[PDB]
Amino acid sequence: CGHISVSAPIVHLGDPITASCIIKQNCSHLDPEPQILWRLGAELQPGGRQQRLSDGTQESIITLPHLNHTQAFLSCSLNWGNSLQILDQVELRAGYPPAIPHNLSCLMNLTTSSLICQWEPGPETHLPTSFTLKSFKSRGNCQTQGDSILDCVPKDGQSHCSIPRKHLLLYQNMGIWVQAENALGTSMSPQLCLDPMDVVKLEPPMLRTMDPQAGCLQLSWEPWQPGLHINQKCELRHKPQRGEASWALVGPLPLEALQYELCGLLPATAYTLQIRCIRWPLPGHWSDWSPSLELRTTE
Amino acid sequence: CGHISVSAPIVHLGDPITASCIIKQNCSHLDPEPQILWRLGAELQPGGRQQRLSDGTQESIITLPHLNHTQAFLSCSLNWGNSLQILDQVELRAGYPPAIPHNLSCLMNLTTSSLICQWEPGPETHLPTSFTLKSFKSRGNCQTQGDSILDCVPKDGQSHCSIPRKHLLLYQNMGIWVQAENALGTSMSPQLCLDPMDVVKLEPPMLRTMDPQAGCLQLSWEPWQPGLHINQKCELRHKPQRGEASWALVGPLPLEALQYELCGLLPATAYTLQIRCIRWPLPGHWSDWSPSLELRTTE
Amino acid sequence: SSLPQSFLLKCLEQVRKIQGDGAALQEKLCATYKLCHPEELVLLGHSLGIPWAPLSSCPSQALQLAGCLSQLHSGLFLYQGLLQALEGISPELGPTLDTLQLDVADFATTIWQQMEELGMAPALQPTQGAMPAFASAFQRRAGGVLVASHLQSFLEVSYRVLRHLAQP
Amino acid sequence: SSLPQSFLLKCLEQVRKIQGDGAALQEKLCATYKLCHPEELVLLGHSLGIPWAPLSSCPSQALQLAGCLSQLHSGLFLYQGLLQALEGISPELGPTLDTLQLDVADFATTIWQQMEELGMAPALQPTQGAMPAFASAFQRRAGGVLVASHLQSFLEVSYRVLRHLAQP
Ligand SMILES: *[C@@H]1O[C@H](CO)[C@@H](O[C@@H]2O[C@H](CO)[C@@H](O)[C@H](O)[C@H]2NC(C)=O)[C@H](O)[C@H]1NC(C)=O
Ligand SMILES: *[C@@H]1O[C@H](CO)[C@@H](O[C@@H]2O[C@H](CO)[C@@H](O)[C@H](O)[C@H]2NC(C)=O)[C@H](O)[C@H]1NC(C)=O
Repeated sequence: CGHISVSAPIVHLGDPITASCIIKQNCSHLDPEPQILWRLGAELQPGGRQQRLSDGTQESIITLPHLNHTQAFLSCSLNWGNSLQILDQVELRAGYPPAIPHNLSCLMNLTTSSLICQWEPGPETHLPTSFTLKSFKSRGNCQTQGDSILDCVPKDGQSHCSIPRKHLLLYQNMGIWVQAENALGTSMSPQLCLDPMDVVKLEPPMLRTMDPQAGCLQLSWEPWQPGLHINQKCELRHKPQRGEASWALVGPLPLEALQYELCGLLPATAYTLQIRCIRWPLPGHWSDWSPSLELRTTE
Repeated sequence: CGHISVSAPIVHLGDPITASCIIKQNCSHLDPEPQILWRLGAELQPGGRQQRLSDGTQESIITLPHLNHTQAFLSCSLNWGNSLQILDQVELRAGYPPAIPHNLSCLMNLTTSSLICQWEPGPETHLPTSFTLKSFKSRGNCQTQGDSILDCVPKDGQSHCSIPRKHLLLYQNMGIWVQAENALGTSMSPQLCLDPMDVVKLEPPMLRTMDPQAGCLQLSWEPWQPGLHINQKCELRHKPQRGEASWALVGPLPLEALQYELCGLLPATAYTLQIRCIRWPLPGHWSDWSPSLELRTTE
Repeated sequence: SSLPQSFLLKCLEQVRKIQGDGAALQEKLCATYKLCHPEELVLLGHSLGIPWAPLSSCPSQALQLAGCLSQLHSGLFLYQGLLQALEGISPELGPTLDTLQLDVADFATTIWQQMEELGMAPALQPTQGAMPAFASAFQRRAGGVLVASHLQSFLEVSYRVLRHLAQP
Repeated sequence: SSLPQSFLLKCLEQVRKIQGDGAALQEKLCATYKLCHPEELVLLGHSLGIPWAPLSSCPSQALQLAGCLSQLHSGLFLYQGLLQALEGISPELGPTLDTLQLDVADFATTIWQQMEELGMAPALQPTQGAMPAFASAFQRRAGGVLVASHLQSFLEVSYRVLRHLAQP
């Protein structure tokens, strides 16, 4: 019947809050006189201090010392009988403002044809907090402010965002950071500056056996179409299948080969081989190793 | 350079079509004079018959006898060199008008809380053909036209549609049929008339064993919450596990039982039991049988 | 009786159903606002003036019906207008509240038609109501536990009146 | 050379990429309209007046650049405006066409900037073009196979001009 009002409904960590109950005498059997009692849900709260208008409404104000509870309900209830009557209720939260998002990173996925950034948001704030991936076309060190900033918004919950091709400017540099805001504050990750093209994630060619001397092998590997268009460098590694032997890396390869022969092995008749790639004179990062291929040697 | 135009771009089964090529002399080395040749894509078509304005454009019209091809391309090409020059092209389809959709039916799903109708569209028309589930609140035999008709549209490809609760009027009757149209015609299923509530699909309780004489059993089964609210009748059936024995049905049961005892069996020590349900004095359909429960007898 | 077996059983279903409905809402108010006891809200109740429905033309006033279904029905209709005026309460509830709103609606017309199929239905279908406020969040938060809790009994009585009306 | 190794290799990538792009479109026109041979369309070509790009300020006219990148670049820019004026052709193509449009765009500015990073870029960035019609379905269906097919060679030449420009 009366009406609660506060300073701040949401607040820091463990701070105080201060509220008013303006209990109107217009509806009340025993007129507001029965002291109005403050609760934090089923908990009487000390401090209550009952003011007046005199011949008006009979208000009270109170001060919560340190709200030490992420959520909590503030019950302004009076007394009609041997029964407390809630007359207004209000919700109070408290938590933290957000921290700087650690470990932002991006890929370009040649299949979705888009740029996938992601981060870690670390410590939970206890508050409804939205993240956002801002980005902008620049040139250079990105310092020289590019102007149009592009918000890309993640799907509730998820901690990565994704920018489709139509909004990228391949072979040029953009700025990207994550913004994090809840109602206690906003924070920003450090800004990234990159060319989507130097973060392209490749996928390795798949090694396979042949068809047509001794201590030797023949295999072959077919491309990864999506990457064909990107001069990349590969390496093969091999070690005999059983034994705890150490992997042997082999020189620089091409992305595809119709016939390769590997000699100098033991007619040990059993090796494991995997190859992987990476965009070459241009910048790029390695690729997972291909699944393994097993085959025996000549003898 | 010239411009094709037809009677009908889409047409029945195997009928004729008739087109014009208005080849303009405004662009043409050897002026339209080199006869314009009709093709069905890389196929010269007989019939061509070359008209004129005289001192204008040098048009031709032609008549495709029976278009016996679901899709086909109509190439109006002239002659410049020893090379045919396409000057306009046009696409022609032909197929069937749709058939009456056979076997429309509905369920009410107590979980999605909605009504799921589905049908079979039989013979392929060879043409872009949309289906649609029309429905309307009525009363009675649905004859007495209810007025507001509600289109519920299926997802491309799929042959069932689904009406959510907010648009149903439980415990009352509605009309429902499927409409099917492509550009040769429209057809309709026979109209259904029902109370979503008498097509509710139930789910059986799950039988289980007990805790606390001979040739006997004790089991128990817990409800299916979603259905608790619907007086339903169940039956149990049982037969000994090995042997090719015939299922024995047991009297009328309730939807839930904290303790049931089944006597008169062989201390055969191995029976299979399943139960199922159906809404009872009110209309409804049976439910799949519960998964089986196996347990031995007393002795 | 002049009341078709089927119609009655259809009425009872709907009751059990709406009861559930209420109960879900009640239990989802209790967890989302810690408002579990509609005692505490009594005052708030009057503070707004929530016209509650009566239902004493049936309990056993004789053995003449219509004018009774009538009352029943009107109640249903009233609550239906309170729940409406509850305005979905809050987003996290809204759906829970909305199923009840709908179901109650349907019990409401399941009666009204039976009443036309026996002539006792006015030709003219009411649209009245002087609906209370529920401006604030709390009013509706509570409003809800209140109405729920009244409805909830209005039903236990209609139950009686029907389980017993199904043996004339 | 005065052209950074990296810049050149970045240019070649883009070529191989756009080549693919073209080829996808070409092969997806060929299946969706049976238009596989851009001979047949020659006439149609002139019938519309498709300004094709030239590219003979580089092939080996000396060993002075800029004014050459210039031409290159302008071509790119031209095609980019033809593909635009192709209007996505038809829904089933539109995406295929749209990746090429985009990629070509980017090769187009990959040059232009290198040209500013050497001063030879006009300060003033063109927006010109007298773009042909392509009103009809067929015009664009064909328009496409035509432009594709020209672009496709404009590239094989730029390739040469670069694989060879990458040994001064
Ligand atoms: C790039 O995104 C593409 C599209 O998701 C990924 O390809 C999929 O990989 C996932 C999970 O490993 C599979 O579930 C899918 O079947 C793939 N294809 C499709 C059509 O969805 C890819 O793994 C992402 N990253 C890389 C390494 O390319
Ligand atoms: C009613 O629709 C509900 C929702 O689909 C169905 O319940 C699902 O059943 C499917 C397939 O058998 C499962 O893949 C899902 O895990 C179920 N639940 C959910 C939350 O999606 C149900 O089978 C449909 N019909 C019936 C018999 O109730």
